Amino acid sequence: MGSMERASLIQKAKLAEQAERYEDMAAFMKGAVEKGEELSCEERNLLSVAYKNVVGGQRAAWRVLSSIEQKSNEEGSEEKGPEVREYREKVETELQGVCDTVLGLLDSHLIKEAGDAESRVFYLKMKGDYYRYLAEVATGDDKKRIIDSARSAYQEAMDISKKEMPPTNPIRLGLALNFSVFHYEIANSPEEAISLAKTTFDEAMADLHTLSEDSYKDSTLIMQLLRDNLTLWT
Amino acid sequence: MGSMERASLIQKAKLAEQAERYEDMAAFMKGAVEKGEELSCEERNLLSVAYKNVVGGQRAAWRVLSSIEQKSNEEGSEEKGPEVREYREKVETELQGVCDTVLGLLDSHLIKEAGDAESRVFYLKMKGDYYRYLAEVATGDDKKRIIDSARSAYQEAMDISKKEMPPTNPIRLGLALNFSVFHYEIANSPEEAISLAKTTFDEAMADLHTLSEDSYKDSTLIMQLLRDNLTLWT
Amino acid sequence: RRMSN
Amino acid sequence: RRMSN
Ligand SMILES: [Ca+2]
Ligand SMILES: [Ca+2]
Repeated sequence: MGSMERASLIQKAKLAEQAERYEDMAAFMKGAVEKGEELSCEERNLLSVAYKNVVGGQRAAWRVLSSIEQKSNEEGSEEKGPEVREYREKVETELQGVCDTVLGLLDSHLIKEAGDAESRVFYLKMKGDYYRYLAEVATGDDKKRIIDSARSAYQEAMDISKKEMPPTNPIRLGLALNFSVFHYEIANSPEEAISLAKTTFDEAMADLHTLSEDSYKDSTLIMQLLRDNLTLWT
Repeated sequence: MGSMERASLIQKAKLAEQAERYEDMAAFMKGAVEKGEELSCEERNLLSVAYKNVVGGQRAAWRVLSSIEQKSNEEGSEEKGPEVREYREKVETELQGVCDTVLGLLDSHLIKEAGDAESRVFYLKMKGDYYRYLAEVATGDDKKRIIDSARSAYQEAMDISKKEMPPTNPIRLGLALNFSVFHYEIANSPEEAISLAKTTFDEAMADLHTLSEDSYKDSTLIMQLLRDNLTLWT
Repeated sequence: RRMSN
Repeated sequence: RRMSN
């Protein structure tokens, strides 16, 4: 993408979103990042949407194959060869490559050039998310360091967002939702997850009165995700 | 795929279907075809499903982008650069590559080694389908020859199926449905399309009484597609 | 949209 | 399935 203009890459990423071609969208946004300039709010959201749909497809595939593999590893299952394991490993390697790509973009050099609280919290939330995606498939030795990388990114984002953003900010709400999911699914801390979700919901509820109608809609939509997770876990 | 076993390629194609990873499924089935052996009914269906989902995604993307392009080419539209046209052309080229791959598989050497009526009609139906997909995006000079390639494949399949298969065979029904769609959308012959659909529906209806319950279900499901197209076009 | 197979 | 963003 080094020969295409930055504006053209953004425009084509938008076209790809409209056509539901998220691999193309991700490659376009990667080229845009590689142009070296800081991203706007809209461009950050495009990058996140693109890589989120790519990894989402790969993670769903991984879960399907992992469940097939673990049923093939039960008592009474007929030996089928190494095919399921090999294909699960291939999908896993591809997922890991996508996460490594995102984290390399964040490290060179999105995070270190983000001074504003909104952009920095956004990038650290992404970092925590993609280390969490790596942690979902990790099995040995580096597992604990991957988990702590996710925890560290999430924690720094939480600190900055508590200091510099209102409790109704959608980025803060989504960050708290994802950090609670990390606590529940990854860190084996369901009480921390529930506590975080209820505290975030309540403090945003208390400040809903300051918001305009559209900001109100934006914040309540994510508070509903928090309430969904709470209803599932309680 | 030249180093993986044929049985392994089939098994992994099934796993990919379960994981909705249709590009992987297509590559696996291509390797299986490339092994040089004739395909069973189930393997033919796997190949068709894989490449059908791949091209289906690419065709939907193409339609979205083509509609955006033709709205950008109207009176009162602001000039946006060559980005929409370039991206539409890229998606188009990728689609054309997938169709060329399928047709090359059919030509080397699936069709010439298919003696049975069922397998031969299946392969010729595929050939007509993928030339029709090429015709949907063609614009100059080779357009009429592509259209005639589709027509020829469809016609030979129709002749063989009328001679060698009962009117309730699902492959014959699907072939007639697709040939009618060709007449309506590609060959600018809506009366031929309607005639073909109603004739196919009626002759299958007349023979429903010979079928078992499950064959009855299989045939009626595609007759319902014929009735849907008829209701849309009348 | 019309049906195909 | 639990919600994430
Ligand atoms: Ca800066
Ligand atoms: Ca033969």
